[PDB]
Parts: sequence; C-alpha cells; structure tokens
Amino acid sequence: TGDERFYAEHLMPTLQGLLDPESAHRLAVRFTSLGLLPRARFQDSDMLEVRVLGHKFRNPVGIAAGFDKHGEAVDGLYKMGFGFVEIGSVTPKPQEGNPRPRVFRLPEDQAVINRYGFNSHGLSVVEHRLRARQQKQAKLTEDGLPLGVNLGKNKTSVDAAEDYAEGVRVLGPLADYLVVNVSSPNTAGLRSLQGKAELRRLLTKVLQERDGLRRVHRPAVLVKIAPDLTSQDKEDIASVVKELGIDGLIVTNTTVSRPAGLQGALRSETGGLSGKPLRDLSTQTIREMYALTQGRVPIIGVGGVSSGQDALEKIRAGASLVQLYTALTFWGPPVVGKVKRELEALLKEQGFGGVTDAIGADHRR
Ligand SMILES: Cc1cc2nc3c(=O)[nH]c(=O)nc-3n(C[C@H](O)[C@H](O)[C@H](O)COP(=O)(O)O)c2cc1C
Ligand SMILES: O=C(O)c1ccccc1/C=N/Nc1nc(-c2ccccc2Cl)cs1
Ligand SMILES: O=C(O)c1cc(=O)[nH]c(=O)[nH]1
Repeated sequence: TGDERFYAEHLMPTLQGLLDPESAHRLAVRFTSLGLLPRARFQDSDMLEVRVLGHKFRNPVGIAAGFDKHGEAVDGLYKMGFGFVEIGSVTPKPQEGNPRPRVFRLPEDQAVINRYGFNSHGLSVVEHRLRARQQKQAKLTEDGLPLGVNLGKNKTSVDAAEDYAEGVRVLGPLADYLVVNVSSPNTAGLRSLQGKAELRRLLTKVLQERDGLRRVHRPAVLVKIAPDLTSQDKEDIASVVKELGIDGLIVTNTTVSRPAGLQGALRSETGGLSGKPLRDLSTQTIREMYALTQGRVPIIGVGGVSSGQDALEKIRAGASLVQLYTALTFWGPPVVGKVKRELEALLKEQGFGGVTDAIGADHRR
C-alpha cells in the first residue's frame, strides 16, 4: 500500500513522462521477464480460489492478452501475483504489425488506444520459448497457476480458419486454455468472424483440431469477443457456443467506439480503446452473455478493471475470472495485490464465502 501510492503517484507518472507507450511497454516486458519487480507480498486466501475450465486458479485475477504477446515474461507475471497468465495474440507466421506510433495514452480518461495489428514472433518462436519451460509450467498449473494462449491470424492469410487450426496444433499442447481471438479491431475482416455461419464453421474446425490432441495436451477452447456487438451478434454467438460445446468466453476485447466524455487529446486516434471508459460496456456484455448461456458457459471478464469493486462487479455479472491490462500501465505492479486485497474485503462485506459464491450473483437477485 505504501508502494501502491509510490508507484501510482510518483514512479508510473515519471516513467510515462520519459517514455512513449510502446517503449514503456517493451521496457516493462524486459523488467518483468528478469524478475525486477516489487514485493508481491499479498498471500492468496482460500476465498480467492476458483475451479473452472478443468483447472484450479488460486486467484481469479489474470493478465490479459497483449501485454506478453510473445511468451517472454510468463514467470515474472506469476511473480507479480496474477492467478493466471494469457500470452498472445500469436499469429502463425512472424509479422511486424502496424507502423509506429501505434499505442496512445489518454491519461485524463485512464484509457489507452492501440493499433498494434498483431505484431508477433510467430507460432514457431513462441512454441520453442514455451517448450523451454514446459515442465515448470506443468508444476505451476498443478499449483493453481494456469497458462492461456491467445491465437491470432496473419494479416495476409487467405484462410482464417487454417491460421487458427495451425495455432491449435502448435501451441495447444502447451496451453491450459486457448483463445480464439475473433475480436481484434486492428485486423481487417477479423471481427466478421463473429457472425453466425462463419463462426460455426471456424469453431467447428478449431474444436476438431483440439479434440485430435492427446488427452494430457488437450486445452479448453475459449472465444474472445468484442464489446461492440449487436444484440443479434450476441444471440448468435451464444447459440453457436452452446451448439458446439465451446468451453468459455472472454468478454471483452477493446472497443472501436469512443464513448461521449473522453478528454484525452488522442481520443480520435484509430484503434481499440481500453481502460476505464471500457469498464461498464464490458460488464454489461458479460451480463448479457451470461444470461444468454444460462450461466453454463464460464466467462473471463475483462475491460477497465482497476480495483476490487471493478472485479466484483464483473464476477457478480457472471464472470468466473477477470483479467486486467490497462490498469497496470497507470498503477504499475502494485495494482495486482490491490485488486485482490479489495476483492477479498468486498466478498466478506457482501456475505460471500468466496469468489465462487459470487459468480453470477446479480442474476439471482
Ligand atoms: C496495448 C494492448 C494490446 C493488446 N493486444 C491484444 C492482443 O494481442 N490480443 C487480445 O486478445 N487482446 C489484446 N488486447 C486487449 C486486452 O486483452 C483486453 O481485452 C482489453 O485491453 C481490455 O482490458 P483492459 O481495460 O484491462 O486493458 C490488447 C490491449 C492493449 C491495451
Ligand atoms: O506506458 C504505457 O502507456 C503502456 C501502454 C501499453 C502497454 C504497456 C504500457 C506500459 N506499461 N508499463 C508498465 N510498467 C510496469 C512496471 C513498472 C514498474 C516496475 C516494473 C514493471 Cl513490470 C508494468 S506495465
Ligand atoms: O494487436 C492488436 O493491435 C490488438 C489485438 C487485439 O486483440 N486487441 C487489441 O486491442 N489490439
């Protein structure tokens, strides 16, 4: 809490004053991968443990995809106190992504806009990187610290479904869960994969590839969706997810909308907006998807989480787990312990025995 204030009031503002967002991100990835991190002294209580997706998670707060795109900082991220880590998005072939600058801070809105465009080291490099620590991950997982791998598609690929299938085959055996990302705002055509007939075709192929993996190397498969879907889109996704037995949903990616009230000078930059202005749009999408799937499909809630309250609202709305990313760029590593500490306090105040009891509680009021 002393370092929470120091990081929040002094350290982070100073690094932000010195470095553009992409440079700061690269540096943060480097520091994290080296273990150069403050004391994550928070000890996870049993209340925070969640069992879902065929796994135990010792706390429900994860790092969202996009921070460790290439699988370089996984262990440093667990050391930061995250109960699970998602790397990616990873595309089959290496690709540079969009021209710089492609990441923008909106300090007045506690928001970020990015158009990275799936910069990726590619499947082969990430595979070897994960292979080098595969058995350490197997122990982490057994210990309640699972690993997710988020799959993207190359900019120039003609068959999107084959890009994902390739990802399932190459990184599936190294992952506790896979994410089919059909919601990036920064790849042309990508989000139209969210439509019904095309999503059914895509996910059928994905699940078939997954089912062809040997039993101990067979990950759960989740779909990550946008916060900008029509009601029709959401109904169709819920329907396809139930028809195919998709294991879970990640809700949500960044928004292409610009909510009224944004103050940041850079608010009109092209890209996906994350952070505080996304928070409630995201929570509302979780609420809708939970109801449409009858509370039977696990949801990882993400978008604008920076406190225990933010996390609990998404849990009560139907999320079994939450992720954050943008909060980390403003508050630094201490925000992880902060969210966990506040979440636990709020669960007790509201009469929940643990996180599990709170999941979807709003729908039973
Ligand atoms: C700079 C940046 C890069 C991101 N890259 C990815 C990505 O590659 N794949 C993905 O599924 N989501 C990506 N995201 C989205 C996050 O995973 C998350 O869905 C979104 O930022 C909302 O969470 P937040 O408000 O806590 O940041 C990225 C977000 C940011 C800010
Ligand atoms: O600066 C931005 O606007 C930005 C934008 C997008 C993605 C990452 C960042 C930067 N994030 N900076 C981070 N710093 C840390 C950090 C800060 C202090 C000590 C150790 C670490 Cl790992 C974690 S994330
Ligand atoms: O690589 C990107 O730019 C990116 C991917 C994604 O899924 N979400 C996002 O906000 N940006």
